[PDB]
Amino acid sequence: SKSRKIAILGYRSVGKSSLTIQFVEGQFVDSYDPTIENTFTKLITVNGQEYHLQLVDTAGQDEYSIFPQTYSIDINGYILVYSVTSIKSFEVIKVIHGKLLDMVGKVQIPIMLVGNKKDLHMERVISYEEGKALAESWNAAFLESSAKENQTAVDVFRRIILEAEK
Amino acid sequence: XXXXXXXXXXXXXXXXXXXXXXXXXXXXXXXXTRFYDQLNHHIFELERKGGILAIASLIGVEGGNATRIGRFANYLRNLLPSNDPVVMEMASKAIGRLAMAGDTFTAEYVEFEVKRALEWLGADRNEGRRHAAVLVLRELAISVPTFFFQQVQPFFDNIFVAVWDPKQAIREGAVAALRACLILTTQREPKEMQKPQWYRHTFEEAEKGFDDDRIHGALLILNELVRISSMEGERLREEMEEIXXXXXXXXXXXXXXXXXXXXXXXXXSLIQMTILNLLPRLAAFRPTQYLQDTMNHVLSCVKKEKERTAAFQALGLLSVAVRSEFKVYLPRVLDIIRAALPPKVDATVFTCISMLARAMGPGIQQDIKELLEPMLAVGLSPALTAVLYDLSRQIPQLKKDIQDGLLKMLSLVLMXXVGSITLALRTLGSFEFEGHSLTQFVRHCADHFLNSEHKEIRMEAARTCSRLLTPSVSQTAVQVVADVLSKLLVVGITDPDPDIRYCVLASLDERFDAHLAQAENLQALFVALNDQVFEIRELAICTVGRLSSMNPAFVMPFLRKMLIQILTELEHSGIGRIKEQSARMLGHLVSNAPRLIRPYMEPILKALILKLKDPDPDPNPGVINNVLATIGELAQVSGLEMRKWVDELFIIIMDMLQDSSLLAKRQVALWTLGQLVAS
Amino acid sequence: FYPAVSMVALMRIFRDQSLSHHHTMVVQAITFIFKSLGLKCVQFLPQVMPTFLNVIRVCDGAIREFLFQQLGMLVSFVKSHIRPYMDEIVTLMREFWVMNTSIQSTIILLIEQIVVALGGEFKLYLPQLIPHMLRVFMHDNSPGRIVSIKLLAAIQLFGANLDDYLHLLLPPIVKLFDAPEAPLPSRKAALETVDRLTESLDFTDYASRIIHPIVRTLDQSPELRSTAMDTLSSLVFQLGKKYQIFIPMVNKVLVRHRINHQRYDVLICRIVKGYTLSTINLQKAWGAARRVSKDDWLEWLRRLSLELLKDSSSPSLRSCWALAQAYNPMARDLFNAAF
Amino acid sequence: EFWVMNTSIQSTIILLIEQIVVALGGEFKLYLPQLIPHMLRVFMHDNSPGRIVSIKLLAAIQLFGANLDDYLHLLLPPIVKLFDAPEAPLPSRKAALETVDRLTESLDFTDYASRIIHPIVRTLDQSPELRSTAMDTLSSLVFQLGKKYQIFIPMVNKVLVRHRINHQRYDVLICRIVKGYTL
Ligand SMILES: Nc1nc2c(ncn2[C@@H]2O[C@H](COP(=O)(O)OP(=O)(O)OP(=O)(O)O)[C@@H](O)[C@H]2O)c(=O)[nH]1
Ligand SMILES: [Mg+2]
Repeated sequence: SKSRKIAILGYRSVGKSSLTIQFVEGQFVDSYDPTIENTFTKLITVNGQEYHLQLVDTAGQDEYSIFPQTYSIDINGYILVYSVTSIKSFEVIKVIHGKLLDMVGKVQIPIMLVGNKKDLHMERVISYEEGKALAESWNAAFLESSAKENQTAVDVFRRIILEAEK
Repeated sequence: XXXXXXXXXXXXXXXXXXXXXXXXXXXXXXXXTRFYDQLNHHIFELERKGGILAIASLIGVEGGNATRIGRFANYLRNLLPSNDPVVMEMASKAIGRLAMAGDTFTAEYVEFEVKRALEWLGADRNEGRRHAAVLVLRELAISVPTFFFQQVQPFFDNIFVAVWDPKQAIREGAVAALRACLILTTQREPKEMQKPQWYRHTFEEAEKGFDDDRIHGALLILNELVRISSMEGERLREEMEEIXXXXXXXXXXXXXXXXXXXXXXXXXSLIQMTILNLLPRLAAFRPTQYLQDTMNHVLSCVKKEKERTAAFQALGLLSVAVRSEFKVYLPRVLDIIRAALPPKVDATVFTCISMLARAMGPGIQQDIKELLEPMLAVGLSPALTAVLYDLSRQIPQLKKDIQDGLLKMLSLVLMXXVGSITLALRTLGSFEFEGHSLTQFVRHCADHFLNSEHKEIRMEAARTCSRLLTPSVSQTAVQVVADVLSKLLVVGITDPDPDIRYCVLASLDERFDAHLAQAENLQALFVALNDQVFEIRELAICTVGRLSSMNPAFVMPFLRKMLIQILTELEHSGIGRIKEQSARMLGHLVSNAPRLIRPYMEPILKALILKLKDPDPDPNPGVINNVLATIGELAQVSGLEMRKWVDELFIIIMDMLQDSSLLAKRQVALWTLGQLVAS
Repeated sequence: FYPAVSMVALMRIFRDQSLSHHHTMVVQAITFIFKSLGLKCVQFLPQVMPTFLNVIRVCDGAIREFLFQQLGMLVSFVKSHIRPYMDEIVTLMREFWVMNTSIQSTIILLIEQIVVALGGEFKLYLPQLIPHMLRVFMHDNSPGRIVSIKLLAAIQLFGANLDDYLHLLLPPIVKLFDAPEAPLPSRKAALETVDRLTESLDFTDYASRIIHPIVRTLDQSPELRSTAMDTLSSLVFQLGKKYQIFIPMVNKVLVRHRINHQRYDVLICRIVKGYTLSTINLQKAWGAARRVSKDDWLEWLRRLSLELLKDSSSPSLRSCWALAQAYNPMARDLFNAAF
Repeated sequence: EFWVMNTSIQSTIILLIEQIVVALGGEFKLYLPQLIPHMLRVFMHDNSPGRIVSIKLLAAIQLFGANLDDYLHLLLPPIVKLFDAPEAPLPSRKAALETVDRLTESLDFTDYASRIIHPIVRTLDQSPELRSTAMDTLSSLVFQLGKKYQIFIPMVNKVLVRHRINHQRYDVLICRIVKGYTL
């Protein structure tokens, strides 16, 4: 009966809480309130193995924010997030990974990268290709995602558990 | 700087490792971050042993802040899981030193290490996973007892998946984790509502598996439940190594242990070993028929080679555990020990002699006189001379009989190659002889001292000849003592290696100082007073300081000029290190030679106060500390003489106590404040 | 109640010695508190603000770029109510402006939020800042002159404030959109800036200052011909028949390179003719009372207090949890309130 | 005011000190302690090509004579730290040995027998290049100490036999001490 802790980091107003609450509960409308440590829990199975996820939905880190010490001591996963509707999110997410690697040393830590708000075609400015190449350059996985589809976010949290499996 | 300690670090990857680690601790104290992090990281990946030595050297020496505890944890999680041993042990030991960092992620950390460790004991993976997890659980239980005890319910429901798995190295480990947690249980259950569910669970699991691969594991668990359930007999075991809910079932485990012993004696030599640790332990729990089968099993195993060096310990611990019934087998057992000792492992023979003598009492004596001339024929072991100390002390009629031969042994070593001399000299000082003949030994120790290109004969000959001269009235002892001290003290000033120069001078006690008071000896000590090494100077100022009563005409002038040189160093050297060392030495000079200072109270005290008033001695904390420490001692000596200055100091000190920007260890400031007010 | 308690605990840290590590944490909380309160935040101002500004002067530059980001955040929620402390703020900004991309970015974003806060009131504090602004355009080592772009984007927002100081500030703007060397993006921003300023100032004095360089830009660089026309068009709109002098002179470049804007052509023709228009995590720390020594019970307490802070429905306590772990007396003191 | 850690000025200022000392003579002793903080800062760390700044300052210190009396305990340690340390470029190291030789002719060294002798002994072992130089320092130091040297004779002898070293000056004086009749 395995138990895994997962940290969703990123820039703010991207959709960390939007995804996290979609996976855990399954509702289109979500808390439009800036969160400080919104923890969650969920029961799911991945290839027969029982996994209790404990999801740390963190407060969104800006360009300068000194990186927390709760996350360098506990966690078997990081879902680093950007939103496809700004370049802002993408420059920020590069530096989060910067500081995160400065925080833990450089060990083979289970990461992925996530592009939220794919449903927004008409406000999109980042492409599938850039983030795929950035993910590939870190030795990390990629997905695009949508808080509007519980189906997609399910596939995300499955991916990170499979990365930490390795 | 960084590349220098990097060359040292990559050198520690290839005794040299631990030496370079001690240097790393000294360099971190002298203080940069990321260069040494990158250095550790790149020694980590390939070599791994050095990574652990460095990680362990920096935990606590820095004042390890949270950025260290974030990294070090994540390094040590990718040493253990998939490994090959030795590295494994030192990784979990380093988790031991780390999980008692002090930072408030200790609950978070230890919750994580333990939950992960118990997940490796929930599916038979790589038996290195088991090896790892269990070594982690053991070391966290010892180092961090609170947070480990917090996770006890899954723990006792997950080691009995994992003593039983088919392995030899796991068994010792998985019972060591159980040993640590059951030592936590001993200190808790007096206060909890009712008695626990645990001891029953332990005994019942051991019994389920007991009823080849499963015997050894069951017997190790019994070794534990017997350890906890009678805290008396283990003391006995530990004592020889230096040189109540089981009460319900104690016949079940007895019948179980002896039956399985004789009926797996010609199978394995593992299971035999754990039986030779139960029988002495269960004998001390409840003292006829069992004892004959016991001693027949044990004494048959002493002729056979594998178990012999354990069989002696069992034979010894049984001679305490049941004294009276053992007195039948002394004619049998002394033949065994006799046959063990005609000269050429043998240590345990000597421990059995100590217990055999200790336990039953002084009614062997003449038989042990027949044992003594054998024991001495072995030569000089560390074990032997330790036993002969124990034996002389406990059986007092053999006080003279021991030392008769033991000297004309030692004499035969030091009339008539190298590493033996060290232990011979250590013996010569370290237990009490009743011969005047020692006067020849001390004068022959002039040979060992002067020569010996080997460092260790010198450093030990020193530590001997100080100890032997304690008869320091009549005119033969006096000339000898004085003749030695000259040669002895010469080495203390002159010898090239600092360590001998320290040792010699430190050993020149208050016992001698009426010989140190002579002009010539004193001229030499003053040379020490301005040595190359700082620690030696600190020592010599104390020494000369003691003598300033004894022969004041020589001393007091020298000490005055020393005082002037000291105050000059304080005012006029711009270097911090020099001022720090200066004030520190002034501390000693004040406390030690009070008669000298009490006239020069005002000057000293002004010069000291004026350090505290300056704005730019903040780049070194130790100037301000050692200045305050001195004011403490200066206060002690003065007394009312230093009344008018107290208000000035009091403002200064209380201003330091609040707002620690002038960050003295408040320990020192509070101490001084206390001292002023006291004096 | 809740915001008031948190504010007092936070500010008790917010005084040198403990902040050596935990500045950032405190300020992140505060900013979240005010964000959450609305305009009822205003009551805490005189507690926070004097300490806050003194922190900036005292602290190390490791932090300092962050504090200004968050100061500008306080400014935005509070809006005009910050006016009493504005002197000190401007003194701080004036002290910590240097010719380095590092700080300048953030300080300029601060100005952006001050202007919108004070509105008409900013006009007073403007001249303390003009010496620095003119020093930015005059010389700047920024990659692609982006510092000066952001400052242009700030100047866009000054509106009627800029009235009394346009004669200072308009020349160096013009010197961007005329000079050949200047990288195209900066140059564009300067043209678009003059377009914004036209909607809320008068340009009748500076017809000759602006028009001749636009005319020059139309010739030299073909890339900005659309952009510059959209500046000029609006400038014409604002001038009205005062433009009648320039029509022919400008026309002689408009025919040269065959340039067509609806907006321009319309207005010229129009001038000449004359007619313009929550509990599952808590439950672990409640009855975990299987405890026996001092350390065992204290650690029950610690974990309980923090477990409370995470839950607590009030945002102004939630905020602190982050800090409450890293500094434990924050949890200690909020314990009762948290509970 | 105008002392800095730069070869540029230091050279000249040190030449100034050289001319002041000879000017004032006995009087310089008063003004010395205002300058010691700078002098110790020169030896402690110096970026000079081949440490020549510190050579010139050694060559200055050679001239202080009896002035240096009250401050030898300050100034003798960093001098010693040159002639012991492995890294130091040979010319500087030589000057420091020759400096202690000069100072012996116009100060007392009885306090600092142990400070000086042990490093000389060390230098005799490690580097063979300065064996003549260091012997000529030691010889003079022995001359100045007199029978106070009697302690050290054997200890030093054990390196003097090891590398087979012969100085008239040294051998003469040791034999002269043991028998007891100095000129
Ligand atoms: N329309 C639409 N909106 C989305 C989608 N994904 C996320 N969002 C919106 O993103 C907005 C901001 O995200 P939040 O979840 O509030 O903020 P956050 O990412 O948790 O970051 P913090 O504020 O730092 O906690 C929300 O108002 C969501 O409605 C999507 O697929 N479609
Ligand atoms: Mg959120």
